[PDB]
Amino acid sequence: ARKLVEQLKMEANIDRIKVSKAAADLMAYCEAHAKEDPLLTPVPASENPF
Amino acid sequence: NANFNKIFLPTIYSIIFLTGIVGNGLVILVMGYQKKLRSMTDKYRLHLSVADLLFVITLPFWAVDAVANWYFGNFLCKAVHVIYTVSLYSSVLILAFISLDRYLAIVHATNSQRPRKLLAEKVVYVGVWIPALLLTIPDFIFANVSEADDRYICDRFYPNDLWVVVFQFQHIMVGLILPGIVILSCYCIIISKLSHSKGHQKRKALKTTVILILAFFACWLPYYIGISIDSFILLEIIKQGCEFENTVHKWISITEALAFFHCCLNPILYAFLGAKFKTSAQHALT
Amino acid sequence: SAEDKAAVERSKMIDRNLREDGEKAAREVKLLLLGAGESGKCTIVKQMTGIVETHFTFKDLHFKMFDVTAQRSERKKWIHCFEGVTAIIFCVALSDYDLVLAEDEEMNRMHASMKLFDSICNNKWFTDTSIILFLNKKDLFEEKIKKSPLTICYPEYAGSNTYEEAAAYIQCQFEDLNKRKDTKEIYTHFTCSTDTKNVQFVFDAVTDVIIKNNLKDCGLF
Amino acid sequence: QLRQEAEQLKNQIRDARKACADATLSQITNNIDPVGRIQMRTRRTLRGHLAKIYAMHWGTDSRLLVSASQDGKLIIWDSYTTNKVHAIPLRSSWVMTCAYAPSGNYVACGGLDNICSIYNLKTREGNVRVSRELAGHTGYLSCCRFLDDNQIVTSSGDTTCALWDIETGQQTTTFTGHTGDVMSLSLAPDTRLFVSGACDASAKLWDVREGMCRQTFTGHESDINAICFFPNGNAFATGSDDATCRLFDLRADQELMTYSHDNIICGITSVSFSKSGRLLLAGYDDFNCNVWDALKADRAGVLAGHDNRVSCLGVTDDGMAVATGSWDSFLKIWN
Ligand SMILES: c1cc(CN2CCCNCCNCCCNCC2)ccc1CN1CCCNCCNCCCNCC1
Ligand SMILES: CC(C)CCC[C@@H](C)[C@H]1CC[C@H]2[C@@H]3CC=C4C[C@@H](O)CC[C@]4(C)[C@H]3CC[C@]12C
Repeated sequence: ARKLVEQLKMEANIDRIKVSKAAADLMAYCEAHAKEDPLLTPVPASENPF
Repeated sequence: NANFNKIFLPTIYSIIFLTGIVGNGLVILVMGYQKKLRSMTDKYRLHLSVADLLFVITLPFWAVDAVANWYFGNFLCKAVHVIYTVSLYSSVLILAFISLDRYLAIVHATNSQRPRKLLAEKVVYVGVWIPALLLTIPDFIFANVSEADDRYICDRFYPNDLWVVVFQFQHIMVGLILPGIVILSCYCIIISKLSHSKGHQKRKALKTTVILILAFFACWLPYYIGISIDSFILLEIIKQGCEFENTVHKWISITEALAFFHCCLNPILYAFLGAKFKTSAQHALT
Repeated sequence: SAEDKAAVERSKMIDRNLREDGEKAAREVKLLLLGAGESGKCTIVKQMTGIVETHFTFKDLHFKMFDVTAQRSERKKWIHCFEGVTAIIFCVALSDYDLVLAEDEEMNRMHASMKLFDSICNNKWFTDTSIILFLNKKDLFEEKIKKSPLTICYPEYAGSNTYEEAAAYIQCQFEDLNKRKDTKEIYTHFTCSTDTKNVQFVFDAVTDVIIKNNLKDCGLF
Repeated sequence: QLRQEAEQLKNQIRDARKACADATLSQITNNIDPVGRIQMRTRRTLRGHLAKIYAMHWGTDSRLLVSASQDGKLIIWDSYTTNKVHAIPLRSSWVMTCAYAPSGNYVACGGLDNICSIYNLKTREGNVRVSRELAGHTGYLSCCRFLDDNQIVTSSGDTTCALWDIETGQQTTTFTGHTGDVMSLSLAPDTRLFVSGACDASAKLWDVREGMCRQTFTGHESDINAICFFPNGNAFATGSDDATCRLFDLRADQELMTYSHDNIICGITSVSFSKSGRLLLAGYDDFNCNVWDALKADRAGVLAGHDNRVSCLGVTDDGMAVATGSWDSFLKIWN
C-alpha cells in the first residue's frame, strides 16, 4: 500500500483558496457572459435558425 | 301502429350514433397521436374506424326520416345511400381481411412477414374499396325520392320484381356468405391450435376469439334471415296471409335496428380489449 | 438550388436503405447465453473480444447467439442493452452439485448456479423474456450419483437414488425459482450427445415464443 | 503501519478542506436576481432510428450532429434541415458512446466490443471507410473524446483511462487509480486536463501530459453517470444514480453546491451546462429533463417530450439549441 500513501502525500501538499473567492469568481463569470446566452434570453425569430 | 316506430327507432338510432361517434373518435385520436411506427394491425384499425365513422354519420338522416319523412331533396338521398352502402360493405370486408391476417400471423408465425405486408399494402385497398365502390352503381341509378299520398319517401325503385330479387340475393351474398366463411374458417383454425395449450396467455386469446365469431353472427345472422324469408315471399313460393307479411316487416325492421350496433361494438372489441392499445392510449393521454 | 435537391434525394435514398435494413433485421432471432462458473459455453458453441457473436441458420431461420462470459465488469451497467432479446439460454452442470468453488470452498457450486439463475430470472429488464434451460453433463451425473448420495446439496431431499427421480427433483427446484408465472415461461431440456435435438428444441421454443408474441401484437389478448 | 499513515493523511486533507470553507455559495449568492421560468419548445424531431439511442455529439459548427443507436447505426444528421447527411453501419450493434472530431473529418464509436473505431468522413471517393481500430482495453468503453485529429482519450469499464495515438494505433498513456467502473469523461476547454467519474462514487482530475492524478473529489453515495466542465474550466458538475447533482471546484478542492428535490428518486443519465454557465441541464430516468440554476440551486424548467428514459444530452458551442436523445428512438432539439 506504498503507492496509495505516495499518492496521498502528493495530492495533500497543495495550496487551496477560500470558498468565497471561488464562488465570487464563478458568479462574476456568469454575470459577465450573461449577455451572450441564447438560452437565458430568448432570441427573436429573425435570428433563430430553428 | 306508428307509435311503436316513432318512439322506438329514433331513440335507438340516436344512442347508436352517440356511442359510435365517441368510440371511433377516440380510436382515430389514439391512432393518429402515435409517435412510433405503425404495425400491421393498426392500419386495419384505421380502416375499420373510418368505415364505422361513415356508417355512424349516415345515421341522423335515417333517424330524422323515422321522426319526420324525407324532405331533404333528391341528391342528398343518393349521397346518403352511397355512403351507407360503402361503409356497410367495407366494414365486413375489413373484418374478413383482419381475420385472414391474424390466421397468417398465428399459424405461420416465422415464415409469414412479407405476405402479410404485401396483403395489407395492396390487397386491402384493392379488394376492400374497389368492390365496395363498384356496388354503389345501383344507388346512383335507382335511389330516387318519390311522393306517395301526402308523404315523400326515397329508396331504390326497381323496374320490376326480378331486379329486386337479384339485388337482394347479391346483398346477401356479398354481406354474409363471403366474409362469414372467411372469418369462420380462419378463427376456427386458430381456435383448434390454442385449445390444448396450457399457458395463461393462450387461454385469454381463446376467450377473446370465440367471442368475436359470435359478435359477428349474433349481429348479422338474424337480419339477413329476415331478408332471406322476405325474398322467398317475393318469389311466390311462400303462401300465407297479410299477417305473415306484416310480422316479417316488423322482424326485419327490429333486427336491422339491432344489427346497426356493429359500428359501436367494433371499437370495443377490435381496439379496446387489447392491452397494447390500452397502453398506447395511456401514453397518448399524457 | 440543385444542391438542396441533391441533399434531399440522398437523404431519401439513405432513409429507404435504413428502412430496408430494419425490415431485414426484424426477421432474425437473437438469443443471449448465460452460464455459471463453467461459463456454460461448451456444448452450444460447438454444436452451432468482449462479446462473441455466433450466427447460424436452421429451417430457413437466422439465429444469432451472444456470449458475454468475457465481460467481467459490473453486470448492472450493461444488462439493459440486451432488453428485447428473443430468449436467454441458461446452462446448468448437473454433475456439479458435490463440488465447491476454488475461490471460496464454503459456497456450493450448484447453490451459486441457483442464485445466479434467480437473479437473472427476476430482473426488472427480463420480465417478458423467456428462458431455455439446458442441463448439461447427464451421463457423468448418472454415473456419479450412485456412489455419492444427493444430500450434500439438498438436505431436504427424500427419495430413491435414481437418476430419473433426482433429475426431476433438480428440474423442479430450478423451475420453482420463477416468480412471474403469468408473463414468462421456462423450457427445460436434458442435452443429448446427438446434435439433432438441441437445435430442434431451441427452434421449437423460439417458435412458441414468437407465437405468444404475435398473440399480443395482433391484439388478441 | 501504512494504514495509520493513510488515515493521518486523509484526516489532514479533511482538516485542510474544512479550514478553507469560509462561507457557502448560497450564503453569498442570495442577492442576485433569480432567473425567470424557462419555457423551451421543441423545434425539430429527428427520426430514423429503430432502437434505443445511447449517445450523441454536436459538431463544432453547431449544425451537424452524430447519434449512435443499438440497431448498429451511427447517423450524422443536419439539424437545420432535418436531412440525414450520413448513415454508417457499425460492425457491432452494442455501442455505448460516440464522438465527433473538432475538425469534422472523423467520427468515433465504441461499446461492448472493447474496440474504439475511428471512421473517416471527408474521403475523396465520397464513401465512409473505417480509418482505424483501437484495441487494448479489457473493459467496455463508456466514453471517448477527441483532443485533435491524431489524439483520442477513452475511458473503459476496467477502471482505467487511456490516451491513444491514431496514426500508430498504440496506447500512449494509461491513467489508473479508480476502483469502480469509469462511466464518464469530460475534457477541459484548453485540452490540458480532464476529469473522470467512476462507480466508486468519486471523481478524479487527470493531467494529459503528466499522466498522473492531481485531485480527488468525493461526496456521492452511488455510481456517477455523467460529468461536465464549467465553461471557464475552473469547476465541474457531476450526476449520480442517487438522484442528485453536485458542483465541485478545482481551486477550492471541495463541494460547492448540491441540486436535489424530494419528488425525484431516479438517477441522472447525463448533465450539461450552458454557454454562460448559468443553467445546468440534466437528464433523468423519469422520461424528463430538468433545467437547474447553477448559482441558486432552484429548478427553472422541465423539458418533457420523451416517452422513455433520456440517455444523452448536448448543447451547441454557441448555445443556440439543446439536443436530447432518449430510448424512444427520437432526438429532439429545443430552443
Ligand atoms: C328491407 C326489406 C323489407 C321487406 N319488404 C320490402 C322489400 C320489397 N319487396 C317486397 C316483398 N315483400 C313485401 C311485403 C313483406 N315484406 C315487407 C317489406 C323491409 C325493410 C327493409 C329495409 N330497408 C333498406 C333500405 C336502405 N336503407 C337502410 C336504412 N333504412 C332504415 C329505415 C328502416 N328500414 C327500411 C329500409
Ligand atoms: C370516401 C371513401 C372512398 C374514403 C376512403 C378513404 C380510405 C381509402 C383512406 C382514408 C384514410 C386512409 C389511411 C390514412 C393513413 C394511413 C397510414 C399509412 O401508413 C397506411 C395507409 C393508411 C392506413 C391509409 C389507408 C387509406 C385510408 C383508410
